[PDB]
Amino acid sequence: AGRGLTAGQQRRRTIGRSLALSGYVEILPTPFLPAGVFDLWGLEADDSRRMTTRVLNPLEADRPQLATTLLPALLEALVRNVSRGLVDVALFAIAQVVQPTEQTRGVGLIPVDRRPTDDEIAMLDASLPRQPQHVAAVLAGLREPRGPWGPGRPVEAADAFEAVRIIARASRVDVTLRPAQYLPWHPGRCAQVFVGESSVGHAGQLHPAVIERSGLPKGTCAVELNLDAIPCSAPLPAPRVSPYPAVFQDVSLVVAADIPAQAVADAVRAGAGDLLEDIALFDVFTGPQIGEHRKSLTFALRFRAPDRTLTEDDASAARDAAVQSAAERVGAVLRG
Amino acid sequence: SNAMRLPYSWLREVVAVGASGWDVTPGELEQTLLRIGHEVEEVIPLGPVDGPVTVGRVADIEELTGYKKPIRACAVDIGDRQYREIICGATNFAVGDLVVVALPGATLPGGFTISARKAYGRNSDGMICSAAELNLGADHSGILVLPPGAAEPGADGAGVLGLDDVVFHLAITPDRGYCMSVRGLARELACAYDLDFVDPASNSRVPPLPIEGPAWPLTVQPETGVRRFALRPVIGIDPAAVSPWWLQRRLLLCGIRATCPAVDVTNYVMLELGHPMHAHDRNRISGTLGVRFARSGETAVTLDGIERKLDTADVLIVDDAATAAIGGVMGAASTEVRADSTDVLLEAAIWDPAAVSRTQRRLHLPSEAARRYERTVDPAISVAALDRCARLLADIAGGEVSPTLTDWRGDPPCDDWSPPPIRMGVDVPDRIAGVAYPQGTTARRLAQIGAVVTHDGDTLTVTPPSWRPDLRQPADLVEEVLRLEGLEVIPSVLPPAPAGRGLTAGQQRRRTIGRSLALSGYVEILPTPFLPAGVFDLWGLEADDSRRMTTRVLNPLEADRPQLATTLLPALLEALVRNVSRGLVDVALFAIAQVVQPTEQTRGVGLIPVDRRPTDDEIAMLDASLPRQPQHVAAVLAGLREPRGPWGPGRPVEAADAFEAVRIIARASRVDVTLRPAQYLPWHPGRCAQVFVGESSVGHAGQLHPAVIERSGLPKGTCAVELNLDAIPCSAPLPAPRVSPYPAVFQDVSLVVAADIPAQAVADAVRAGAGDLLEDIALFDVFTGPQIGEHRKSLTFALRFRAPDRTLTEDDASAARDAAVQSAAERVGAVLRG
Amino acid sequence: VTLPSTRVPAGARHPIIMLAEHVADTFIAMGWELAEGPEVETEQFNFDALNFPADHPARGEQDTFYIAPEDSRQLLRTHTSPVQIRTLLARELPVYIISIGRTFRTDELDATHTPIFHQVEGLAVDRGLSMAHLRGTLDAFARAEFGPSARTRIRPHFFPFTEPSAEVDVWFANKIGGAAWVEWGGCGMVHPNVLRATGIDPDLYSGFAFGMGLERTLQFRNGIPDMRDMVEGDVRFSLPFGVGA
Amino acid sequence: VTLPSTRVPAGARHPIIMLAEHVADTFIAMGWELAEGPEVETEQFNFDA
RNA sequence: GGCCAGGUAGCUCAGUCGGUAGAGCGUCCGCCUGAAAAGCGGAAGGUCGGCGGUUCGAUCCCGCCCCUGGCCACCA
Ligand SMILES: Nc1ncnc2c1ncn2[C@@H]1O[C@H](COS(=O)(=O)NC(=O)[C@@H](N)Cc2ccccc2)[C@@H](O)[C@H]1O
Ligand SMILES: [Cl-]
Ligand SMILES: [Cl-]
Ligand SMILES: [Mg+2]
Ligand SMILES: [Mg+2]
Ligand SMILES: [Mg+2]
Ligand SMILES: [Mg+2]
Ligand SMILES: [Mg+2]
Ligand SMILES: [Mg+2]
Ligand SMILES: [Mg+2]
Repeated sequence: AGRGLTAGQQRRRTIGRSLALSGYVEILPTPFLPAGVFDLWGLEADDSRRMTTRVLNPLEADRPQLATTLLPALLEALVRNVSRGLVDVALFAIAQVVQPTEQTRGVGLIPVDRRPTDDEIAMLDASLPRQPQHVAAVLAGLREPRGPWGPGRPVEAADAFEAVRIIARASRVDVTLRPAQYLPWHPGRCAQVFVGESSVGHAGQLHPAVIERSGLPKGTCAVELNLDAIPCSAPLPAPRVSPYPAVFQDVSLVVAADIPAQAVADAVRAGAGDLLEDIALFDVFTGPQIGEHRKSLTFALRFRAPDRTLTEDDASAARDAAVQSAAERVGAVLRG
Repeated sequence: SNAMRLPYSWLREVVAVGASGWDVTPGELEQTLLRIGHEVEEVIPLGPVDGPVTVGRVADIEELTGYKKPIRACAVDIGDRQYREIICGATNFAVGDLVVVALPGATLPGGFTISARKAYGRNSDGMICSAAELNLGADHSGILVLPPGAAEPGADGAGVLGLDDVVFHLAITPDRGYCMSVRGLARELACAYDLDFVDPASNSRVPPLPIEGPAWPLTVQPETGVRRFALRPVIGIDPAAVSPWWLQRRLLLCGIRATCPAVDVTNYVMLELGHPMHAHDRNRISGTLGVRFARSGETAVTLDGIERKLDTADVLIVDDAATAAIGGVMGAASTEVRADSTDVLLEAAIWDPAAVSRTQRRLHLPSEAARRYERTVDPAISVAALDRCARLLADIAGGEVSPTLTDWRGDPPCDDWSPPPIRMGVDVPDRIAGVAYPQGTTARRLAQIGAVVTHDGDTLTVTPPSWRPDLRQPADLVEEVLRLEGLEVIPSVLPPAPAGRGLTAGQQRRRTIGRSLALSGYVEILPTPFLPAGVFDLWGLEADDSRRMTTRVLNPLEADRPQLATTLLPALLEALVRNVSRGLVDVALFAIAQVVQPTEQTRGVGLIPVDRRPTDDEIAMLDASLPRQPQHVAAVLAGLREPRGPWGPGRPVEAADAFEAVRIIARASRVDVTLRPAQYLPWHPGRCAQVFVGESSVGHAGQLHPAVIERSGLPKGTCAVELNLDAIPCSAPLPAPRVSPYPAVFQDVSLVVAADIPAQAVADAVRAGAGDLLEDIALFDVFTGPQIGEHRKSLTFALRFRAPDRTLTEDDASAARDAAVQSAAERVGAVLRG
Repeated sequence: VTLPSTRVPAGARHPIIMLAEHVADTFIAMGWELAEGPEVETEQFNFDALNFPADHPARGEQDTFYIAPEDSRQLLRTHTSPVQIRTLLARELPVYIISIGRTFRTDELDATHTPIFHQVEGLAVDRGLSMAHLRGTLDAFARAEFGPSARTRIRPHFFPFTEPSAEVDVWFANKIGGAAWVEWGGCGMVHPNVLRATGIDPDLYSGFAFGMGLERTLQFRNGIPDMRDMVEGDVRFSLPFGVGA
Repeated sequence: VTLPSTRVPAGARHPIIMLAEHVADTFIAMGWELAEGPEVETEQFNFDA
């Protein structure tokens, strides 16, 4: 009696299914990097992606480096498809990369007339470069085609963030996104993806100079995550459905423009406590009523008790505690 | 009453006759009993009490008057000529009665300290206790009165009441009727502990009374199922006699209220030996006793005084005057013993188990007798239980046992009650267990449970005892060996299973459909099969709509909802209003589940004998009798389909969302579908599509009719889809695409058509005319401005042409476009926009 | 970059169905297959071929939903055990199947009971099968659904269609009132009358079977003390479990 | 009711991957399991052993 | 199948033994805000579980019935 697929094996299927359902087409990416790709990206000379394993006798003399990242191959495939008439394109891949370290070298012949000892087994494995599973995606052109319903929606950075969330839902983990600078992404449209406090990858719109120098379409966006750094998880939820009615309130807070909307929502959750059932951002406003370099965010709040009907004053108390929490953690000012 | 209750002390006493000194903790006893197959429902210790709880005698009663209730101030002798005044509100005692008093300083269960109190203007030195307040039994709604001579005043209450005891409540399985008694449970414990067992029903414990002639005359009608019927009289009992405390105590601990010696003794011996007994006032009997079937409409009044509506399968005991009992269920009031009964005729009978079960269940009388008879009663011990009863009654109540005996044992008389022998190989239990038991284990275990065992080579001949009618085949003998040896010794070995084929195509498709709908934002519900009341009238279906032909449950959950669902929508729509009613206004639900669609042959198939395989024709008849039960998939939507957010205010559900749900299901099934305008309640006739796979209809989708929404309390704009999955063929496409390296040509074509022409029919006409060079067509504009006449629309399609072997010219593509325009003219009347 | 991006939020399959899927995968990975049967069933397969006497009290209208008219001998099936019969009639030996689907009884609602619920049936019939193989299968089932730190226990019991018969309890920490052993399902060696009713020779083939509550399995696995939210279909119960599992 | 309804067209997993998934299902259903190995390998395991 | 308590608004409940029936939250509107929510002000919404009866009139009285929650009982 076997044990079937491992968790990692099942999760790779689920990620594949979900991305394909969302409009992405899988490519199986070559491991041989394009000639001078990291120069075209403009990477720093000490960027870890430049520490590549090299093939002595490659298919193309100018492409001996093995990929430390899947984006070069996906982006080459993107250019290939766009060059043949399919300008609206979304592609993904799930594949291992090759990341050598210091201890990545040769191990002398071990006699095959016996079992290698456990120390030799481990030295053989430690001498190979690291080969983690990555998942990556690229998009360009229209994300949503035109039709009778109007003219369709161009790809934008938020589509790359949604691809991250598609992957995280498939993996059944929560992620947070934080602003980051990380070539080849645009430094103002780049997120670093976190599970807990562990970095797992990056997402967003590519840098305009990288796009120009690689012959990519304007506005190309991209995602790359390290699957092996996303922990497995087996959530065992036990919801309790309150039969009592809920209370709906909204709240408008003004913050400095650099405060991420999610850090405000988290502060509101933190202050509001257990009555808060849901929070959803529905308005970002930067018109003339709002100071320069500030923004007004308004959230829809849903409160509900497990054991009673609430009054409007019960929710208002929880809202006021949320407001104070937001002033204390992100400097929010209640909109006036 | 309900489960087998008995106190440990009685159980221990019967076990200890053969195993002197045997005694285990209640924890250990509970574990042993579970291990050999007896569910312990409750282990209930008695008491406990501390401090001065003693027997008192009520020496005088002063009635306190002028209160909301009658109140007594009582002088109570508590021993050593010490008297205490105690205020008590009960009435079920008189001067001279032995009662149990809790004096100050006493602690009652649970945690009630007794202190002297002022009650009704008088001081009370404690309280007179009820059985419940002592945690001895359930209440008689008064205080507890010990029978005269149970104890002297001042005796230690805990000792006299036996409060150290513990009561076990067991849920005995229906194959073990012999365990509905101290006899059978004691036997089981002797088996588990490898003790010597002295059977309390054996002649050495109940020696035969004299048989000098017959007791009362008896006739028994043929085919009533009576197996045995014995009668013995006890004459000249004292009707003022009451049962001794030890007997009343054991009845109470077993959940039986004591009343008078004649009745008490029959209940006691039933509990002890497992044979129900019944006491008749012999002087209220008129003429020959007969057992016969009831007639239609016949009523009898049971000793509790309720008029029982009887049926023709019911077995009675009657005399010349009146019915005396419903056989093995309940006695009638006509021969019940009374406060004046002096001459008692005791009845030990064995009724038909199925007949008792049928009868007691219809009348709702699961009496102590009836639930033993329906699990079978050992017919070998009838006269032993009779003789035990008679001797005990004559001792308690001052009778004399009469040396006469009627003992009907059938016609002809049966005198050996053992089941037929069973042949089994000596190592059969080992093979079933997967355990090599020590040599002789099977023979030793089977002898412990009472079987006679003889050896012939590797074969045992095993004759079960008469109290084990469940032992009929080798497997029954295996269960006896395995349970007594304990299941813990059986090892854990996964079988090698042969190589399976995995999920079927249909099972795999159900997973894929559900995953895809879920990913698209639908939440699954598991819909009830029971249709809402009058749902199809609410929908407004014509009287002959096929959905109305429903299968009906005789005894539904809600009498208004007897019909099984021919469609999943009524249950999905009901789940939608539940969610909307609780504040979740933007909702999208789905279900994948069978419906139930009867036809012509959907009726009954008589019982096929189970001693053989049904023939293939009998199998196919059985299946054709059931209603058709195809798998369906359905979804409902209301409110916002897409939520609001920083990007804007969100999009309301519309019909096309239900059409897209069809396409999600089709893509999940890897089939192509077409949608065609259709009229079909409960959909809006202008926003309804029928769904086709090829030329076969598989379902419908779109927005619901405004009147259905209205009459059903549904949110405005509610949409729905329902497809028959069983009608969608199981495809397995094997594409082999060849990719052209040559550039495409892009052109657009604007065509004007009558307004009722479906856009897809124009695209089909365009594709039929364009030919192989056409790679892709997509509609991007529907226009009805003033340039376009009334009841006409302009459609503009993006066309993509590509050849497999060459670059095209614009003229190459224009010629394909032109042939497409001609094809559109001929099929849908299209006019090239000008 | 932290703005909400999910323009069409995910939904959810029902956790009972996701649990069924996981149980199925567990047995398929052992070489077994998944068998099916209808919800409206004949009495012949729900009671008679499973060795229920004619007057067995589970047959009464107080215990079992019956299809009109009075004695159609049709019903809503009361356990998944009729699929043993359909399987032994339809397939050639040996047979190694589970079946998961809805079952129907006229039961009062309480924290661990509802009238419409689901069970996992198991049936293995082959030469030389023993109780040790039943225990091996039940241990693999429990270990995959509850983990290795799962306390189970097996004690002798009774069913008309097995002999010997046993019940399996799971230690349920969140049981309303305080942790206790709660029954998980029933099992045993297939009764020889059941083999004879399907044309199989009990002298050559032996078999084992089991029947576990599916909602009951979910209660133990996720520590849900009261099953009624699980049954009632409020979106708030299902969404926390995620679009897949 | 025939108007195009799909606002985000489906993608596709690569046929080689789908075939691998189906091959894996075939063998898991027989009790076998799916083992893994890296793409950059030692000569010890690719040749000598 | 037994016992107890109940069924009243979209949800959770108070209440009334003949002519007006309610609260908390949910819905809608005005002021307000760029748009909101709160606040202030103002609305809608119930065949008082169903069908008969009595009555000039019934949530309320009479009859029949249905369902809900709890505690029992039964059992694959
Ligand atoms: N009303 C109910 N609601 C929810 N779950 C239930 C309900 N009734 C039973 N169950 C679950 O289903 C399991 C088995 O139910 S059972 O009535 O005890 N026994 C049976 O149904 C047998 N057919 C099982 C069996 C026994 C032996 C061999 C094969 C199969 C129980 O242990 C519970 O887990
Ligand atoms: Cl500001
Ligand atoms: Cl025109
Ligand atoms: Mg409000
Ligand atoms: Mg047995
Ligand atoms: Mg041109
Ligand atoms: Mg039941
Ligand atoms: Mg009830
Ligand atoms: Mg049982
Ligand atoms: Mg209500």
